[PDB]
Amino acid sequence: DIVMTQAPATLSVTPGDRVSLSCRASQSIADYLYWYQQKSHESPRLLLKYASPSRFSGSGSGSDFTLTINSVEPEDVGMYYCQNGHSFPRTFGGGTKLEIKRADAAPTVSIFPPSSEQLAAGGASVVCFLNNFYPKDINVKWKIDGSERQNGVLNSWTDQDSKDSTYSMSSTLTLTKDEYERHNSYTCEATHKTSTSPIVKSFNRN
Amino acid sequence: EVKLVESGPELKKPGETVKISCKASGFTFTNYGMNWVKQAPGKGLKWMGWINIYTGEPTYADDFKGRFAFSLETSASTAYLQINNLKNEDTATYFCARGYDYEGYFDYWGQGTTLTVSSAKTTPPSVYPLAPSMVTLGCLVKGYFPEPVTVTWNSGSLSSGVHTFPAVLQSDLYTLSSSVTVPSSTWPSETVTCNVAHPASSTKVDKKIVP
Amino acid sequence: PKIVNIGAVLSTKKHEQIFREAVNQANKRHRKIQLQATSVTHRPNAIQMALSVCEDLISSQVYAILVSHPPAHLTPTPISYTAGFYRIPVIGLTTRMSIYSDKSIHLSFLRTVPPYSHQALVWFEMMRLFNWNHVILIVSDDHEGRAAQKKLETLLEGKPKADKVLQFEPGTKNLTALLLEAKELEARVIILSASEDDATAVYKSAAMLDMTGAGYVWLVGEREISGSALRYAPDGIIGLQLINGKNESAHISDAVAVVAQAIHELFEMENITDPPRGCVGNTNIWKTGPLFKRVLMSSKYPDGVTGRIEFNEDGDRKFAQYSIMNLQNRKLVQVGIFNGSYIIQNDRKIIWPGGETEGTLV
Amino acid sequence: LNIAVLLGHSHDVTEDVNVVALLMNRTDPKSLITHVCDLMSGARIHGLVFGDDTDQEAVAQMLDFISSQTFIPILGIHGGASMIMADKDPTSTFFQFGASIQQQATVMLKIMQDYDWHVFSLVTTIFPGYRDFISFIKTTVDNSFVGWDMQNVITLDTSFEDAKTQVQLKKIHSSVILLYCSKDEAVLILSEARSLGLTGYDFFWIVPSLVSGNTELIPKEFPSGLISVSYDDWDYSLEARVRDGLGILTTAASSMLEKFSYIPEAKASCYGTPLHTLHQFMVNVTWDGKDLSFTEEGYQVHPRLVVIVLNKDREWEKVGKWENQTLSLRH
Ligand SMILES: *[C@@H]1O[C@H](CO)[C@@H](O)[C@H](O)[C@H]1NC(C)=O
Ligand SMILES: *[C@@H]1O[C@H](CO)[C@@H](O)[C@H](O)[C@H]1NC(C)=O
Ligand SMILES: [Zn+2]
Repeated sequence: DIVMTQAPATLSVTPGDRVSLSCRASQSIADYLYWYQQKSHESPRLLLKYASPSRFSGSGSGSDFTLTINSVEPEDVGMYYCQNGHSFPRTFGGGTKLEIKRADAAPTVSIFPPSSEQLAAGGASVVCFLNNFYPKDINVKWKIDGSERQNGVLNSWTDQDSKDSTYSMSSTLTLTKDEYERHNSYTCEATHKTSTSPIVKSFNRN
Repeated sequence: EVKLVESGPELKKPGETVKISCKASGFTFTNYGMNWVKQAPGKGLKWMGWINIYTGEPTYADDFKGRFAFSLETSASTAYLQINNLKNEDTATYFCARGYDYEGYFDYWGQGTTLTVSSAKTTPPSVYPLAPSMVTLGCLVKGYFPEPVTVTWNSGSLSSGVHTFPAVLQSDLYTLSSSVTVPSSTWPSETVTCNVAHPASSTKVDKKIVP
Repeated sequence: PKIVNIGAVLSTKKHEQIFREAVNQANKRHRKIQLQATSVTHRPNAIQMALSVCEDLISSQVYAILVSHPPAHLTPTPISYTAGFYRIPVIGLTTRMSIYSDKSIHLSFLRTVPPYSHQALVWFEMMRLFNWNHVILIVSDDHEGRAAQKKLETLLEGKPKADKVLQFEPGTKNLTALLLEAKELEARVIILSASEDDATAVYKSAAMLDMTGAGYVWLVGEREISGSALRYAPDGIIGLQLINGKNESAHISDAVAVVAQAIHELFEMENITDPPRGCVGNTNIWKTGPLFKRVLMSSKYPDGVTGRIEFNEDGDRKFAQYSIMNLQNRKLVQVGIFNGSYIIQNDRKIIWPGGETEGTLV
Repeated sequence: LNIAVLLGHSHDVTEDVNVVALLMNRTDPKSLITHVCDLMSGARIHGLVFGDDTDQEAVAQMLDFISSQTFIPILGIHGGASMIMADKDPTSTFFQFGASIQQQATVMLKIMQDYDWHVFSLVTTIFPGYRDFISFIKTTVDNSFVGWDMQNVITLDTSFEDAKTQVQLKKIHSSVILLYCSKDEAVLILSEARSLGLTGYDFFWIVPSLVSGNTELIPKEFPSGLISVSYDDWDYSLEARVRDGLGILTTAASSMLEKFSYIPEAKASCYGTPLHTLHQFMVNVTWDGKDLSFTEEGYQVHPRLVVIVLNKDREWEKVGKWENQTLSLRH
């Protein structure tokens, strides 16, 4: 069985640069080397046919191949697999995630107290949205009455947007109805590259 | 106008049998091959096999040799994928891709069929609306199983500025949230509707957002 | 750099790989226009082949389509009708049937191989080499025999009192009355043009009237010295073998060499439209179709693998080189090649039917 | 028994025997194959009567190909399906309601004879059929008496530069001109002849049905006073054409009821032979007044030939008729 190995698995290009993603093979597979682009929530799309949009080009030919993008666009964010179509069983590469550079954008923080429909049904969850920011590195800390809390916090992240090229994140603070009414102040602070002071968004249930 | 539409997501207990459909359109069915690709949630692409369409000659891989079977129905232009004796490792998304010239590249893929293989009770989701120049609202979908859930804003009217976040597993119960950023001149002057649909429970819930 | 797609219908996947490499080396030979290779293999039935031309080849805007044969002889027809609907040039690589030289049916068809009828060009040259001025032409009464008769008589009148013609319906086994009329016409040199099955019937009846012996010279083509016809062929017969006529890789890399040259010649002209993008919803022809066909037929490629490549008014290949085979002792022996304009003398002995010897003298 | 009818939107048409009527304006190779194959599977059709609204001659090429693969008798009734060019494949059952090139030239010669148009020039391209057209009217003039002085034929090439077509076109020195080429080539030849002052009323251009084609689509490059012999006679209504086509098939079906004792069932499917077909009993059919018999080549024996002239109002005017008693009846 042929093992496809493409390195690196992560690249960060600038809008307008020239990207070159390499794909290596253990055995010689002639030109039967296809390319696929899998975006954020879609199925993979066939890019090139037999190692050869008008911005994607293919070169290389036996064991060493390459996928070139002469001008990267913000819609090029996604995964890129190279498939062996020369011998059975058909095998794919490890993939290479293509992130893109951008201008630093401050996140838009918005905290939401537990809803009445949930408090009237037991349990309380405090959600905190941090949307449209760059870069993706960001720290979020929950504080209840000035005390930092890490227990019972669920975080999820979005992939880089194909049009905005920014990232978004939601942080939910799950407690019990007894523990929620036990306190008063609930803050959702965050420190990012675009912040001289930690961005804080809070609410008082009183 | 070439399209490959697969069947909906499935939920099955370990040891059952699933049958996934894949209907074609826009091209002569018997001139191509039909491949099947499996993809685990975090993992990447794994090729399961391929079945010739003109001659119903399947070609399974070594890993997928035993329990997987490729069916065909040329009269309705549809290929099938049947899996017997399900394990916990069969939980993945299964694509059907058209084989160009029977054994060539995969030039057209389906939307994918998400398969969940576990032994847990399926629970309908709970929806709680989040209320606070630009105003951002929220919608919380809090305990549910299995994974496939579709959340839309205003039945598709609000499609710009929607951030639906991936769910988190929490003892056989998923939970996600969705945000919608709207101008201050479109709320509360305009109505905002959160649509939540769960195909496994066959349930749909709509919760509005009032100050 | 704009994309110019070239279509192909080939036999196996290995031949498609050679097609992509031929296009690949064509881009190395000079820049502003990049060629791309699009190809499929043959389909089970002609309907599915015709639909595959629309869905897989025309849908990718191919300027031309190369067509070769499937493994194990009128298979180019579905490609000819479908792509000829839009006046897309179809280049045949293997087929040699004379029906593809009729532009009333296959207007947009070319060939890197000559039809079976153009073997009369070599027959005419030997009539000049040996100063033969009276020959007997026995052809079958089909589309293949008519063309060999017309091509030969055209070369003679262009300096039909130099040749007599006798025809027979294909599939006939009783050629007794036919050859008897040939013997009664002071026959010496007989030129036969029939299929491998029909030639076998002529050879069997030839041994009945003792026309296999020492008083006759048999001049044939390629089908009449292949298979069962070769088993019953009279000793000392002289047939032809098309050099490289069966390779399919030589004719792939040569057709691409000609198409690449003609594409660059095309884009040196003004007012050029792109080929149709798919069949559905398109009923008008490719506006540049007729022009590009005229550019292809006017193309001259002398550095070809199969020799000089030029096309006649019907798209059939010119300057094709043949092998003059002479059956002696149940084995075909090449006594010379058809250079393409002349007959190059090979220092081997021609053994006439009967046992005596001569050579391709002077 | 079960017959299908496919037509276009032209001539304003809206709808034992089991007729299946449909109308679509897509006539590409894939659309032609799809319609007939989807008609064959889902409806055991024993015959097809087709017509379209285009001048694409290759539609008749596709219908002949489909008829030899599906074993379905197809009758070209109107448009490119009725344009005669390629000979019908012997293993097919595709016939068209049109005339051959030799049948039109006899009418073209009859026009010139009755108006004493003895002196004429010949202008053809390398388009297929030109050597047939030259050879027929040359032997008919050389031995039989319809032309007296025929200038040497002028060969053209519309694909070449205008300067090439212009230099060759000025060699004409006759009042009557026989112009044989495609309708696409005729738009270019007659637009350039106008620049040379060769399309005035002191000249008479006579063109076969390959140039006129549809009596419904008239290009502006056609000069006023263009004389042509066509078989899309607008008085031969499209309603009557399908009645003649159905009559040929139903007669061929009843005539195939006894020689064989059955009607060939439609093929299973185009996508993955008969002992008797309706090939015979169909080339020799008389219906109503005239006989609709065909030839082995595909075209009609007694076609609805007609002589038309292009009025100054960009319209065709019927000023002749040949279908009666093998004679030309001018008005
Ligand atoms: C020519 O053809 C023969 C058989 O047809 C093949 O074995 C040979 O490799 C070919 N030579 C080439 C392509 O140079
Ligand atoms: C054929 O012979 C002539 C002269 O003998 C020569 O000019 C020509 O090059 C030869 N053909 C080839 C293909 O070499
Ligand atoms: Zn009409």
